[PDB]
Amino acid sequence: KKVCACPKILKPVCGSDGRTYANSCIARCNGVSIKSEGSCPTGILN
Amino acid sequence: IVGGYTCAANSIPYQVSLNSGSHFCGGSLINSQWVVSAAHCYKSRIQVRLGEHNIDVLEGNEQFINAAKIITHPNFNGNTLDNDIMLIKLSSPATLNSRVATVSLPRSCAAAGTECLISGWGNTKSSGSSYPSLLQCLKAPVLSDSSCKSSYPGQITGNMICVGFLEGGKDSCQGDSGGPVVCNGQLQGIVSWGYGCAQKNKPGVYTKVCNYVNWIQQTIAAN
Ligand SMILES: [Ca+2]
Repeated sequence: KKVCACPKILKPVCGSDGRTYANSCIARCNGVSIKSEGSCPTGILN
Repeated sequence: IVGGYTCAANSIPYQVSLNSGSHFCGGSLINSQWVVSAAHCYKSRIQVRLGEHNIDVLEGNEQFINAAKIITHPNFNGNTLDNDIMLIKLSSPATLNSRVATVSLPRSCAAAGTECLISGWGNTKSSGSSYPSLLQCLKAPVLSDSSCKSSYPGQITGNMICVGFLEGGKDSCQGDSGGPVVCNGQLQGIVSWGYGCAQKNKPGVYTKVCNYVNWIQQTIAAN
């Protein structure tokens, strides 16, 4: 998982490889660097 | 909302959706022109959507009103999420009828064990992801202060209350931020944060509304 104490806001962000996160806090939680703000297509395969 | 059920149409008439392109947080209508939400949901441009049930389909009961005033609690701490409350004044009053109504502020704080109703359009999964079209509802009890503090050592302030289950399974989640927690017809909490969603021994943490009744009142009267 790699779950952390994060606010419950939905503000998707894009990361490494192609996975998008619910919000930035969740991203930094895992490790994945915020490549850009918003979800992401062929930068993930779901 | 993880482990909830689809709310009955207009069973939660005070629920609003904060939109800035897409739904990002929930909120509550406290009077015809004021909305209460979480301070971390703060954005300089916000469109409030009222009378929503299915957020992906125009059903004919909706009111889309832009926010005029957006005021975060003076002591909001972005790092600890203490004083996570925000007031939005609509640019035009909302029209009250069957699908749009106001929720009442609490006279005092809820006692532990009190059953409340939580709602929102947030994630319905704790491991994967699934966002619903329809508003989700969940009944959960306000937990004791000792239980809340043992669940989140050194992280609970006097402006936070835990609501949910220590057994996990049911909880609010991402996309529910700022939404209402109503007990006995009174707004007692605002969806704030937690360790993931629906995790064992990690119930959701909510802004304790009863501590802000005076601030809310002073702000509305002065604006
Ligand atoms: Ca709709």
